[PDB]
Amino acid sequence: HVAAHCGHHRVAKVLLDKGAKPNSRALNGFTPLHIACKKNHVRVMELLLKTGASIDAVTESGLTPLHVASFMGHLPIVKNLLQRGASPNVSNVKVETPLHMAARAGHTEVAKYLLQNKAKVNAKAKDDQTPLHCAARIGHTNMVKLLLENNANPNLATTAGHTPLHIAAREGHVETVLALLEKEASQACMTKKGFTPLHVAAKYGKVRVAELLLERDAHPNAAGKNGLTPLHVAVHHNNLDIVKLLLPRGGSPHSPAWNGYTPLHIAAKQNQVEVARSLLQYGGSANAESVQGVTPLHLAAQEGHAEMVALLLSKQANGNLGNKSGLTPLHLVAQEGHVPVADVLIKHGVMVDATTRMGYTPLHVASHYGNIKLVKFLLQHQADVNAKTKLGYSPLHQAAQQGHTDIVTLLLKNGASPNEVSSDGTTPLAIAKRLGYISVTDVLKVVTDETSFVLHRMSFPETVDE
Amino acid sequence: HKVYVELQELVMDEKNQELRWMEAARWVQLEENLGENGAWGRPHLSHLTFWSLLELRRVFTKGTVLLDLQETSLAGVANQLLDRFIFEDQIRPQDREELLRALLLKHSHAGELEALGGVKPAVLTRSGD
Repeated sequence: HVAAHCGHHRVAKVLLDKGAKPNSRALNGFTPLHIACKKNHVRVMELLLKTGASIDAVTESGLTPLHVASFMGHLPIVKNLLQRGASPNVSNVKVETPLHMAARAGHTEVAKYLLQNKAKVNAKAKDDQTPLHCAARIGHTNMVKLLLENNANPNLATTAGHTPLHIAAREGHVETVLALLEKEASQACMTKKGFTPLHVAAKYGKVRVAELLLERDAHPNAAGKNGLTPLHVAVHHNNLDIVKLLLPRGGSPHSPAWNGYTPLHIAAKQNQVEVARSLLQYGGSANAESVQGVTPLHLAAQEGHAEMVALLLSKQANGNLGNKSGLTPLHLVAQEGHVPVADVLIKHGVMVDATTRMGYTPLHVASHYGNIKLVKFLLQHQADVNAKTKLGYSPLHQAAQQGHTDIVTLLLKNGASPNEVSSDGTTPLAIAKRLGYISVTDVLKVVTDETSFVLHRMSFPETVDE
Repeated sequence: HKVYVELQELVMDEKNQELRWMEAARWVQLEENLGENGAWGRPHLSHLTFWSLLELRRVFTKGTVLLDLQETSLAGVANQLLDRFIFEDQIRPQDREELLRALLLKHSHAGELEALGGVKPAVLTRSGD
């Protein structure tokens, strides 16, 4: 082992003819032939093979001397070992040929030498990666052309669905894609998740390849199982430089997802400016119905950023629009308690006392939220403090069920009546008691008159589903 | 030998104040039109009107014509045609930002309209409303 690691054939001759064993292996499982194959000593390898060290050998890792010669980049060792009798078709503990083990680094002459003899380049690795898959991660250009000389198909893909085009776009080697274009890789290459060649460019921001993808005249309209387009994946992780050029390149203006999701509201959700400007120019409608019925205006108002309340005016939409629940922009504003947005909205001219489909008002909802600010602002908006629900529930009953004594006191101070019995016979005092809220019950019971009836259904506002 | 011709206008919905594209008639050897119901009348011969013919000739004598352009989608043809209208000085360059929006809206058919509620003719302004 030390003779093959330090390259001395003179003492190797003596150690062989006096006495030795070529089969003796180290902790790695390495033969001395393996060490000579690693450190590129030739005379030691010749002496060991003239002794009769076996060509076939298994290291404890799982490699072969052909695999070591391919991974180390030694040409004369490969020449001697393949002349003297060897098999390129050999499998490791992960099924890998020396073609896979060579194209892991891209040594050119060993690849030509292995290809010259009988080796099947169309092959599957442990995860069934073709040598094109391992060659794509290199970024090596003519190494691809040598595999295409033996016409390895780009139709072939791994178990995960990834193709040599997919890995070439993953690592983003542009001249590799230029080489791949003449090989005519299909643009219907779809993984199980439904991804397109445009999708990884949208994710990773490798964007010089967009003109390459349009060299084969790519079509932006492409939907997988989730119906997603390069624009939705582009806006999910924003690299705006591609989208600004895709929009003149026949972009899809109002394509919905399987959730009915337009790019508008996902753009708004993570606040940003330029995307809205581009979609607006290219025709983005904030009134599109989802499967719930929520609009991009409403989902934008739920987050209620500062610049959105500015831009949304340029877009023309129903200022307050109900949902299936009846949720109006005001409802969402009260839900998130954004005073700024609520202000902008009131300035726009929304309805102050908007009611839900069940009969909940923005006061009820604010009381359930418990936001005192969302009750002062509303008081300024002139929303009635005694608005009753379709089931008799008033802002008092609601503040009691929520337990927000602060809001209940703010309501009462502003003239809210505390003696309103609901459709279940419970006043704010009855509730405060039944809920064991003492701080609230102290004010509510005294403000409230004697309970209208002797007697437990609570009250929660509707909300849009995921 | 026999072709299909479609016509779309820029109208507004009874649901909410907006602008959008709605088709109005279809042509396969005959004219077929629909009313407010969303139902198509029985096909018939098409009858033209005097001012229609006069103004088609008048505008066609001074119309820009682009033949065999290499494009793939409406957005590109729209960009190229508005560049052409700039080129022959048919419209002012300060108009393009509105015009581009004017020709980029959702082109939807009759089946949504009953949910939409119906349409009526409306006019574009300089503002965009």
